[PDB]
Amino acid sequence: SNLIEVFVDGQSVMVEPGTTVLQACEKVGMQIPRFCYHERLSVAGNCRMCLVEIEKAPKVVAACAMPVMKGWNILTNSEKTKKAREGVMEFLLANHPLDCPICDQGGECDLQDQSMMFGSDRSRFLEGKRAVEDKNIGPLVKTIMTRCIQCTRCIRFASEIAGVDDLGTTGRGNDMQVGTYIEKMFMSELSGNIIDICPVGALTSKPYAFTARPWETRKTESIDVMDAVG
Amino acid sequence: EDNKQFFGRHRWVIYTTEMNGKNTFWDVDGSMVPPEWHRWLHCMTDDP
Amino acid sequence: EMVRKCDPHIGLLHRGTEKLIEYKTYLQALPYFDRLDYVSMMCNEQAYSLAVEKLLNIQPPPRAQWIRVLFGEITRLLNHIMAVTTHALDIGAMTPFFWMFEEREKMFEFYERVSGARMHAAYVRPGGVHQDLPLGLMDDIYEFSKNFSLRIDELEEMLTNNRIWRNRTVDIGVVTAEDALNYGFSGVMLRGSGIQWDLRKTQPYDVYDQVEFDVPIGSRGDCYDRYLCRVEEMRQSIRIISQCLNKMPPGEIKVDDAKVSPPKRAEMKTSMESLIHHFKLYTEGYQVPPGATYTAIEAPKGEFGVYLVSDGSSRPYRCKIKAPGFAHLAGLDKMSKGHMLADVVAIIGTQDIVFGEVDR
Amino acid sequence: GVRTSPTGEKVTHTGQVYDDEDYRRVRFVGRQKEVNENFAIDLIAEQPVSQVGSRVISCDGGGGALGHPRVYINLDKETKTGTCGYCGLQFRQQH
Amino acid sequence: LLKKTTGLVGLAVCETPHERLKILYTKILDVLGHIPKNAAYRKYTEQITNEKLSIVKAEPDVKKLEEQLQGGQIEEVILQAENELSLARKMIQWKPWEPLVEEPPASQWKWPI
Amino acid sequence: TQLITVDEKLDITTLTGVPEEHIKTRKARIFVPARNNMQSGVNNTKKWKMEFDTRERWENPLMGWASTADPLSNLVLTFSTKEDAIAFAEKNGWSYDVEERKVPKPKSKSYGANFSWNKRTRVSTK
Amino acid sequence: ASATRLIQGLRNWASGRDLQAKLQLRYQEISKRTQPPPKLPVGPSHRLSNNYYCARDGRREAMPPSIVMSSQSEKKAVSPAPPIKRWELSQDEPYL
Amino acid sequence: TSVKPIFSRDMNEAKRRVRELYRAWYREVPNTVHLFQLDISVKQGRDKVREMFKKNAHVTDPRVVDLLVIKGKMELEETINVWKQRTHVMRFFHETEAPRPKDFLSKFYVGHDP
Amino acid sequence: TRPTVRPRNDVAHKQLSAFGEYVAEILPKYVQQVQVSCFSELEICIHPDGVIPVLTFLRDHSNAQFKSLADLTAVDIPTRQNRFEIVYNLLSLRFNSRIRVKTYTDELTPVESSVSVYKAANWYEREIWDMFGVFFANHPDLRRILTDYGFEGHPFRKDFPLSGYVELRYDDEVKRVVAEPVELAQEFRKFDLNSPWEAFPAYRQPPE
Amino acid sequence: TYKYVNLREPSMDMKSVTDRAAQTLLWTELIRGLGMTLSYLFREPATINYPFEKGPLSPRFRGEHALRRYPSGEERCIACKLCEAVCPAQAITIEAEPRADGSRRTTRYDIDMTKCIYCGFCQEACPVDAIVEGPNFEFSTETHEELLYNKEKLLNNGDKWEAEIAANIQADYLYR
Ligand code: SF4
Ligand code: SF4
Ligand code: SF4
Ligand code: SF4
Ligand code: FES
Ligand SMILES: [K+]
Ligand SMILES: [Zn+2]
Repeated sequence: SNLIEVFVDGQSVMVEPGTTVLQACEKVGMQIPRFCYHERLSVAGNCRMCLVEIEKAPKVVAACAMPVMKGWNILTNSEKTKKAREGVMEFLLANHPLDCPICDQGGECDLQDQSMMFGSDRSRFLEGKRAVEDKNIGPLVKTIMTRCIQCTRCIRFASEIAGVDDLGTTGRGNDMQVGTYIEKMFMSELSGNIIDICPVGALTSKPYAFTARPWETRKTESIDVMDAVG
Repeated sequence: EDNKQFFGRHRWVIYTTEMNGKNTFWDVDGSMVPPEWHRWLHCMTDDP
Repeated sequence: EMVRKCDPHIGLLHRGTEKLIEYKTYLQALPYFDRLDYVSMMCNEQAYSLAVEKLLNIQPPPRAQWIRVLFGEITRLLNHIMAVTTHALDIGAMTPFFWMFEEREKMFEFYERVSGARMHAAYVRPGGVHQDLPLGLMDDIYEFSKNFSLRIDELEEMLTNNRIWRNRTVDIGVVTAEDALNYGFSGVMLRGSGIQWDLRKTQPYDVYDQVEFDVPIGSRGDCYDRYLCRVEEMRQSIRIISQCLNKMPPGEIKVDDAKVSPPKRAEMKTSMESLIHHFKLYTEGYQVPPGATYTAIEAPKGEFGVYLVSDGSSRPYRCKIKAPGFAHLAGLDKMSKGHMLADVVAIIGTQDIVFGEVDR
Repeated sequence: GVRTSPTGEKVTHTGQVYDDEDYRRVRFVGRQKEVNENFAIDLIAEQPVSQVGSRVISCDGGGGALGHPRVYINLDKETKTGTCGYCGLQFRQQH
Repeated sequence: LLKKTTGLVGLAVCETPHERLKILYTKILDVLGHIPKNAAYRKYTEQITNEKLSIVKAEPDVKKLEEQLQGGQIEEVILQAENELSLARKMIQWKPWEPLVEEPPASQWKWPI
Repeated sequence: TQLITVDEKLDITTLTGVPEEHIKTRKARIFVPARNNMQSGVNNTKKWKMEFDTRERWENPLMGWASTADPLSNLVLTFSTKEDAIAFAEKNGWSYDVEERKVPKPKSKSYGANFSWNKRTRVSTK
Repeated sequence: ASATRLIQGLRNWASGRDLQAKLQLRYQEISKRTQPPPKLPVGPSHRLSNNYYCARDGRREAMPPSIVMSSQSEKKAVSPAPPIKRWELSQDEPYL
Repeated sequence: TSVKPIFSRDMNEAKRRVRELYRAWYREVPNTVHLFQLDISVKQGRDKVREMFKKNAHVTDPRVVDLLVIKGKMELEETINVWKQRTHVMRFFHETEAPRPKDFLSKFYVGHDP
Repeated sequence: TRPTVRPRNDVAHKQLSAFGEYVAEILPKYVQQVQVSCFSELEICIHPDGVIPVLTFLRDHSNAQFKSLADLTAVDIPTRQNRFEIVYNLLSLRFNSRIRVKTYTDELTPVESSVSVYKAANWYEREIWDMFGVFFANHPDLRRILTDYGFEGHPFRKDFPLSGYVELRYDDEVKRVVAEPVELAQEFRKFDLNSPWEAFPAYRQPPE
Repeated sequence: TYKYVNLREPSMDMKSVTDRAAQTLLWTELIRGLGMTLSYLFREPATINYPFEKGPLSPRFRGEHALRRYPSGEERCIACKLCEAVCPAQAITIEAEPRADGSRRTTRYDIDMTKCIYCGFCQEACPVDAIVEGPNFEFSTETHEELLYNKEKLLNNGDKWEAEIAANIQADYLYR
């Protein structure tokens, strides 16, 4: 076998060559916080929440894109890893609008859950927040671009899985916006899946709008019959 | 009002005899007080 | 005319409280403890709050610690007035019941001016207290407690030296020191039998080690010594109240960990991190680390303990409530042996029994 | 802005009314159906749109801590006004 | 000094505590002579009983004997000596120095599940 | 020895006090709960959940509330492994079905594949 | 406080105390029902610098219970704690 | 598969205890009918006792039948002393509730319950 | 970690660990686990067959003197074969300490009653029966203490629903309070509040 | 740190024993109790004249529930369902849908006033101060179904009691 030995918090584990740090931590049973990573999408590595500390290495590395080396000791609960997570949460929540009661992602928001778990508990942002103009992409997806965190799962899904290539990032710096840049609707046969992959309440389901809340719903596992895929 | 009395008896109300077409000469009710006087009567504030 | 066997049948107030706690979060389970002992409302909140704070590995701020002890001693005055005047009401001395209930009404104003409800405050919460004292509240507490030593003396004049009251209580329900420990007795039942034990002196909590008070110790274990111990505890509760008013420190009222205690409404509507925490704490609640603990405080009835089990989620796995009145009622058959039918109603009176906590 | 059903019943602001064949109307016989005559949508329709001279605007509903959480509204679209998500107030850029 | 009362209801005051405590401690040692030596219970309670017997033997007084035995009054010390004697007899009856009778299941004491 | 041998299967249905209608006509589903697709967390898929089928919920004539006549509607039981849930279902006499746990297959991730020289896995934008 | 001096003297004689000094009925000595607005203080974690949450998180410092013995010489006998101290009689009012 | 017994080492002692419990209930039933002023006859009460005994007659584990005999003894002592009211005695006779459908067609007509 | 974090008690931790080793060394026939929590609470998990000697030792040894029985509890964990965990809380006034003793039983195995050690348990464990069905052998008077007289089933078991299977109402035809199957006007709304993200890394269990 | 209640040895001299004999032959303490009651007769009773006089209350008082509005006519509630998630008695039922102008508003807001324990968690979990517990407490009904408030009843209560609820919130909100 060609497996290499790495260490997560001092515990040894064999991994295939080319395995990332995040995949090794998932193998040992630890879920590194992530925003832009998705196991069915290409690696972007821009949200910088998966930053973890390798022992005897004076720089945190993005675990979603860093391949493991032989003898690496990954410290997922170290002090500077938590410091990096808190700083990235502060930067992510600096410009987010106070929209949680009027947002459909409330109660199942990834940003809320990781802010509660790995983030801090108060804000130092004394300035004014930005505001982004809303877009229209059809009567299926309700769009509130002010809540977007520029994770670029939109473009990766529309370019690699849907095969549409109609979404993109226009602008530069803090004015970078995700959209189609023109009055165009994103109508594919797999469009609504973007509502599943948005970690924030930027893209929500328009028929489901303002109807229920995730904590009060009962889940029944069933099989679709709209086609023969099952 | 009568500030010489002790706390509880220092403010009181004499109800009207007719309120909303109902003869309340004997049938006085505790809910006949409007809210703006309900705040003063229940000692939630000093200012009438 | 004698009594040879006593069989108290309970379950007439079994609401099944501790099963309903398992289906609710830690904040939602707080008002359940108000309705267990409905004359010691803020004392049962403190026992539950100290158990959750022990599992959360957090501590309340120093100002909130002094408010809990100050309102704990006001609660002790509430229970002892009820436990003595209604004990005389069942015996037949109905007149001091009405005198002391006017003072009981004035302390109900202190509860409602600080929490909003007269009886079930839901004020003491895990992490501190919900709201700060309003301005001018401690001036009224000083005015009330200044004249309260006269009110105990009027009740003491009617009962302590009265020969009819002594004849109903001199040699009724005598329990030994060795049998009081084995029967699970606590509080005045141990204290009236000459056993030197008090949870506020031996296993102290928040600021009870910084105040000075005395522990009345009985000598014969009868109904009269337990009556005198309960009256003396009202005098000592005034002594702690005067110390709490003069030693109240400035500061905050909740633990500054915003992931446990909710933030202020001013910063909830301004900063994003506070709105997320306000959203999650009032819907899911704070997650308590796994473990089990048994935290007991000196309730006015006796030792009120809560055995709390957490499984790492936001809801308790098991919340056992130990009440002082449950073990005291078990010894009713032993204490009433060889006594008359009318002597039994004094024994159920000399044990301050509230059936909300006996049946839970 | 209430309306009256042909059966003689008042329609609420949620649009609820009982049908003519519905038996549940027997719960209103001898008593009255309680409706609110102040419609929130009608009352917020009369509020004038405020003109401001900035790209973004901040709304908290007035009163500071007595209002809603503070939100920021973008006013780049000249076709339509920028409505607050909480209070329903709308703003317009004057340029 | 002829103490008037012990302050505990139902616990009478003993006229002579020294001879009573010596008799109880000697009876405890005689009972513990039957337990096998390798049992840790015999060693531990023999050590503490020998210590208490030495204190009660090298002390003529009563009040400072109580204050240095650290057991409250001398009457509850006598009561605890009798309780230890009864416990030693029951310990002889039970024989708990033997190895463990049964292993628990694999996840019997695992929390959380 | 004070020990007796009982080789019959465990059957405590006569002691639980549940009526037979909710014993023989219920189907107990034993499963690992699926991950919510709106979140990437996997902490809710660590334990086995056992639940029952859903019976009728109707409308209250007064307020339109959800009224039910099924007592076991809110019963959800947590088990560490599948065999504990199976043993608990067989002990209580509930007819049950069990579905196997679905784990994600290990993927192969490479950041350099976004910048390939001749493969179709080039990204049109970053 | 509206009683005559004769009735006050009769009450003081029959009660045994001076009841006019300690009246249970409240009067103008109590606080006003309306109060000036307060300014509440902030806690110790209301800071802009050196206020990282990882250095003050109480919940994350809770460890699992340490196992002392598990089934997978001449040491002194011990006690759960040193024996309790004898309570001292009160110097204020020992009732003796 | 070696377990600690409750009272009976095998099925014979358990059946003996069942016999004693049935004897005691059969002796008790007329006193229950007369004392509580029930509207049922002695035959109805004894048939009810036999109905419960035959309903709970498919077990084969000595501990289970031991616990069942224990619970039946507790109910017997609750009936011997006047602790149950008329309502608690008449709980066994379900008179107020409508008789549930048994065949397929009536259950199909009334609702979705299998 | 000064203002908002609960301070540790290391001397109490050391003393409780030493006493736990002492107890586990004196009685190796019955004890199975000895643990001390992070907030200095001593738990001694023992075999059920030693529920009578061990408690008696803690009631009578001169170095323990746990004369007070504070509480008696049963905990239902359905994932174990021995689903009932029985907990004794003991208080020692002489040394000012508290201890916890835990045993395990299933539905059918009886328990030796601790009435002969502590009299208060004569009610306490009886309540356990009325809530759990755990039979206590050699009890003086074992019966129900909290539920109704005609109540079938044990409510505090985790397979017992919140609302029961019957409910009471007055019927004018039979002039009596009668029991009927439960039909709630509002269903109890079950809330799934558990977040899918791990909160405490220190309590993380190893995978399979 | 402890005192000995009822551990007094009475004097055995002739004066004290004659005082005790005179006490049990002439009923001194019974006369003391009579004098206490007679002195308590001539005090002014603390009885207020209800309903013409009311007991004192604080602006934190939790009474009847009400739904507030903005000072423009728009209702404050935006259907966030925090109050029904925090309600310990599950007295609150909320159903919501977007209305004609696209705002997030409720279509059903029921509070079961026979389930509610009047704990004030809903008014402290509301991010917009929509639901409040007003100062009204004299609202006892004659029928059970009258205590089942819907959205219209709560809106009417808010419009009825706004002039007092706003003043109470203004006087209290600095402590929150
Ligand atoms: S996306 Fe998440 S953080 Fe943003 S408003 Fe919605 S719930 Fe709040
Ligand atoms: S809208 Fe959502 S999925 Fe799309 S880039 Fe923004 S955060 Fe990512
Ligand atoms: S006061 Fe409490 S119980 Fe009543 S509706 Fe509000 S949250 Fe529910
Ligand atoms: S908490 Fe307030 S805004 Fe949210 S649903 Fe309830 S009343 Fe409406
Ligand atoms: S998950 Fe790795 S940088 Fe976003
Ligand atoms: K989404
Ligand atoms: Zn606004």
